[PDB]
Order: sequence, then C-alpha cells, then structure tokens
Amino acid sequence: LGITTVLTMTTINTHLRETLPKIPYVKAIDMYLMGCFVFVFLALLEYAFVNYIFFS
Amino acid sequence: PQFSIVEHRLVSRNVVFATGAYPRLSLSFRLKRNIGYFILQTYMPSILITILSWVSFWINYDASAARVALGITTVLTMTTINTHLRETLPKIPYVKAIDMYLMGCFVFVFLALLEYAFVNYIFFSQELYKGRAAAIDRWSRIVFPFTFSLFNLVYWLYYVNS
Amino acid sequence: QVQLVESGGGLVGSLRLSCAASGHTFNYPIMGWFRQAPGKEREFVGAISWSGGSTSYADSVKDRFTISRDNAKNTVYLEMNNLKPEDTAVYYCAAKGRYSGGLYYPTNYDYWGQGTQVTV
Ligand SMILES: *[C@@H]1O[C@H](CO)[C@@H](O[C@@H]2O[C@H](CO)[C@@H](O[C@@H]3O[C@H](CO[C@H]4O[C@H](CO)[C@@H](O)[C@H](O[C@H]5O[C@H](CO)[C@@H](O)[C@H](O)[C@@H]5O)[C@@H]4O)[C@@H](O)[C@H](O[C@H]4O[C@H](CO)[C@@H](O)[C@H](O)[C@@H]4O)[C@@H]3O)[C@H](O)[C@H]2NC(C)=O)[C@H](O)[C@H]1NC(C)=O
Repeated sequence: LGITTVLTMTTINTHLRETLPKIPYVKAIDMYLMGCFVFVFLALLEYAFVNYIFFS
Repeated sequence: PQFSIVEHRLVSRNVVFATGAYPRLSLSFRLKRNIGYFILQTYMPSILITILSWVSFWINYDASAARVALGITTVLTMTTINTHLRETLPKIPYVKAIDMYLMGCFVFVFLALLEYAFVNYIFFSQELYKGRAAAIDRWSRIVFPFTFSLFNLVYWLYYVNS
Repeated sequence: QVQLVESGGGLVGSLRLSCAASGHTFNYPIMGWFRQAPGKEREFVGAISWSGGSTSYADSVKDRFTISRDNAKNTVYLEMNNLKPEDTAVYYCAAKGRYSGGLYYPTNYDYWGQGTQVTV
C-alpha cells in the first residue's frame, strides 16, 4: 500500500511535467506535490521501522 | 527558460565555392542550460526511488513477498524513468550524461534485488542458515548507501568540474 | 509600479553603489544605471537583466566598472572600481519595461530612483 501511493505521487509529477514549460524554478504546485510526497514517503518509513523494531 | 546566453560573438569571412568566393558574416551565441528543471523533475525522483530500494534491507528477511514486491517495483519504476525521457529528445545513438546516471542507478537498484536473492538462497537453501542471513542485510544497510553516495559524488565531480 | 532606492553616495579610489527594488519587477526585467551633473545631459552607464545576468557597459566605464545583482534580495549593484575626477555626478537607478526601446536612452525607463551624489 505504501509504495503504491509513492508511485501514484510520482505519477502526478510525470503529468505536471508535460502541461507546462520546462521552467527552472520551483512553482507553487511543485511545492505542494513535494509536500505531499514527503508525507507519503515518510508513511512508508513508518512501517519500515515498525517492522524492524517488532521483529528485532 | 532552458538557457542563459553566456556570450555572443561576431565574425566575418570569405567562403569559397565552385562558383566563386562569397562574403560571410556570422552571429554566434553560447547557450548554457539551466540544470534546476532537471534536478526537480528527473534526478531527484531517481534518487528518491533509489533510496526507496534501501527500505528492503530493513524488512525482515522472511517476509519474502514484501521484499520482492518493493525491489521489483523499484526496478520497474527505474526502467520506466529511463524509457520515458528519450521520447522528449532526439534518438541520437550514444549515451548521454543523464543516461549514464540512470544506468548507474539501475545497476544499484538491480544489485539491491540480487542481494535479496543471495540472502534468501543462503537462508532457505544454503552459521549460514541463521547468522549469515542477517549479516548480509547488516552490511547492506550501510554499504549500499555508502557506495551510491560515492558514485553520486564522483559523477558530479566528473561532469561539473571536468 | 516599482519602487527604487539607492545607497553608497557621498564623497569618494574605489566604491560600490547599490539599488534596491520592490514591487512588480517581473514587468521590468532590465535595470539600468544613469548619471548626470550640472551643465550636461543624463548619461547611460550600464545595465543588468533580472534572472539573465547579462550586462553591457558604456565605453566610458568599460573595463573599469561592473554591475551585478542579487535576485533574492532584489538589489542591483554597480562596482565603482577605479574612479576618476570626471565621474562626479548624481547616479540614478531606473527600471526598463520589457518592450521599451534601446538601453542607451533614459526616456525608455519608467521608474527612477532618488539618485546618489558622488564627489571626486
Ligand atoms: C561557434 O563556433 C564557430 C566555429 O567554430 C566559431 O567561429 C570562429 O570564431 C573565430 C573567432 O573566435 C574566428 O576566427 C577569426 O576569424 C577571422 C577570419 O580569419 C579568416 O580570414 C583571414 C583573412 O583572410 C585569414 O587570414 C584567416 O586565415 C589565417 O588565420 C587563421 C587563424 O585561425 C589560420 O588558421 C590560417 O592558417 C591563416 O593564417 C582566416 O581564413 C579573423 O579576423 C580573426 O583573427 C583574429 O584572431 C587571430 C587569432 O590567431 C589573430 O591572429 C588575428 O590578429 C585576429 O585577432 C579570427 O581568426 C573563426 O574564423 C570562426 N570560425 C568559423 C568556422 O566561423 C565561433 O566563435 C563560436 N562561437 C561561440 C560564441 O563560441
């Protein structure tokens, strides 16, 4: 479930890559999507250590 | 957006053809690309997917389904990242800088699944059946991040500095 | 609109002038420096472009002065290296619209700073 959401967040980025000019600077939407990604990414690191601590 | 003009230069020449010598004037621009777009869009996602691989070594070694799912997902996503980009630019027959970077990351994430194959074979089939299974993960949790960081540093220190 | 304020004036050598801009600078990608003194017309000194970094200098200051910028601070700087007595003038910071005409003409600049007197 965790990795699947991680793939989905990147899937949004790969589309927003297309609709707009290839500008260098970070846009407001990019600041949001990467904000969501770190939440989705940390949600997987959460289990990564719950699994470790439990089975350790 | 993509380029900043480092300089422009003016030239004058004569060019010779079979029908005579003709005057030429040339206007030139040195265009240097802005890397920020690619950092945000391509390189950083590749790094993040590579980091996502290292979660494998923290999952217990007997949860084979999860280990395999995460590793194969990482490999598949890296392959898709590789193949998507080359549609945006000419099908030129040589390896580019970003191609070398992505192939190195592919090597890392692929060895991060050959690693699970090794540990599973040692654990279920061939101290080996109890300790060596944990020892390989214990090595990897530092060896893979270390080696990948070294590769990243060397990549930038080649392409940017020389 | 865009507001400009300058600093670094007064009697002098080497010196640096600075210009701070606020407001809708995106409509005004190019910042130019001008100077004037009694009994003479306003002179073009040099120019800088936001986010491009390109510069051009008047031959009277070419290879002496340089202009630089800080996009995050929205400040523009002119390095008054190797001043000479004839440089005495009030130095004005000004903004140029995207589709105004040539650089070298003050009439093409809309918003003007207060200007700093220098003495040499
Ligand atoms: C993009 O890429 C292009 C292509 O690479 C670049 O274009 C080149 O720019 C350079 C300048 O940076 C040009 O060189 C200048 O060319 C002229 C013309 O020289 C020609 O005509 C002369 C008159 O007939 C003739 O004598 C010359 O031949 C002699 O000199 C050459 C020197 O290279 C020598 O190899 C020959 O054997 C001859 O002895 C030639 O046919 C010229 O005015 C310039 O001379 C200046 O520099 C030389 C340096 O040695 C100096 O001696 C002179 O006193 C003078 O200061 C200079 O050579 C070149 O011609 C361009 N090439 C092409 C193919 O267009 C371009 O610069 C790049 N742009 C950017 C932005 O990067």
